Amino acid sequence: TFGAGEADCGLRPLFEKKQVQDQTEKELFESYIEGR
Amino acid sequence: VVYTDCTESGQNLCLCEGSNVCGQGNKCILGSDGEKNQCVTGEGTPKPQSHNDGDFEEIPEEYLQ
Amino acid sequence: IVEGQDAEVGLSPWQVMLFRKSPQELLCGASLISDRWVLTAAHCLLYPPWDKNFTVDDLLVRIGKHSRTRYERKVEKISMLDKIYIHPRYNWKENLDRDIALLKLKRPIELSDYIHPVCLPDKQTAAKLLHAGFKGRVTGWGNRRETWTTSVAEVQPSVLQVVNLPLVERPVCKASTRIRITDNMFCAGYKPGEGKRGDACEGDSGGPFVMKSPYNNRWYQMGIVSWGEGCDRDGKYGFYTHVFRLKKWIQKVIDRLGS
Repeated sequence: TFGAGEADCGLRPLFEKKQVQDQTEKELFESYIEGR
Repeated sequence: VVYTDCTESGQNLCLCEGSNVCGQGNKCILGSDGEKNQCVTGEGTPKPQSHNDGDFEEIPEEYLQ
Repeated sequence: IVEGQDAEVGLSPWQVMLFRKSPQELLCGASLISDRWVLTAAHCLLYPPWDKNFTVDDLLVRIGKHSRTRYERKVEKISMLDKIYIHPRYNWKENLDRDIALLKLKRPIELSDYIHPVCLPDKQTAAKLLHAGFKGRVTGWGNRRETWTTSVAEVQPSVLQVVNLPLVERPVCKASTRIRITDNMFCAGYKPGEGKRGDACEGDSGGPFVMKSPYNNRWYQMGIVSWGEGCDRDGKYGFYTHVFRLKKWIQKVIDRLGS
């Protein structure tokens, strides 16, 4: 039961964690908001 | 795996008839000058591979061996 | 990654590197979920046709790495594996069906600004998230082209690279290739006249294909970089293992002390 399913999963210590966005990141949510 | 162009006839698992892998149990017959490639059936030898890279900095001695 | 871009540091905390322990060379990418677990694509470990079967003994994991080649003493962490789990039914003698495998760290590594685990989808953020058109992300230190053409644009990046890709629709995936497509695989790339482009490539293999969530704020690992019918090939796309569809076998090997 080594876990792998951590509670602090995919929260980027620098980006999210610091409140800071990533360079191209808008791109991905621009996908979701023009839809399908 | 990424599949690429067949360089020799006989070759098994390669991009033979256009950008279409020639699966196992198939042989890529390399067309000569201005002749078309033909993935025909027969057993044939797969391409080479198990690559990537050439200049990896020295890592802490014992890890490797 | 074919026509991506150098990644920022910390852009991919969970992007590991499978390192053949000598011969000196990068074998593949993998993701990092526990702090003692790793997730890669089967074939990187067992690929019978390429005289591929590897051992704990033959490869090292490196986490929180940026340079492809530089050893990064203060940054990265090399870990010796312990176990190597492959999928009870991994099909290389066809389509690379359910080409997934879990590695195990010979210790729990300690997280850093450079190391963070990635999420594994949930019927909530998988069902809501797997809608074709939606841009995913791929990272890798593989080739920037296909070199059996004698490759200019010397195909090896010196830093980790990133391309974002839309998810394409099943119907269109099958029309691409002659190979049989399974449920256990989704494809992702640009239709052939989209202007934008990009694809994974040689040695990008069994690497992350993540999607961030707007609902919660996590990076999710949707698929694994499985196989290609020529990287960034026109009117061609890239196949990814489906993680959600296997989230379940994974479960049964972590516990296993459990049942």
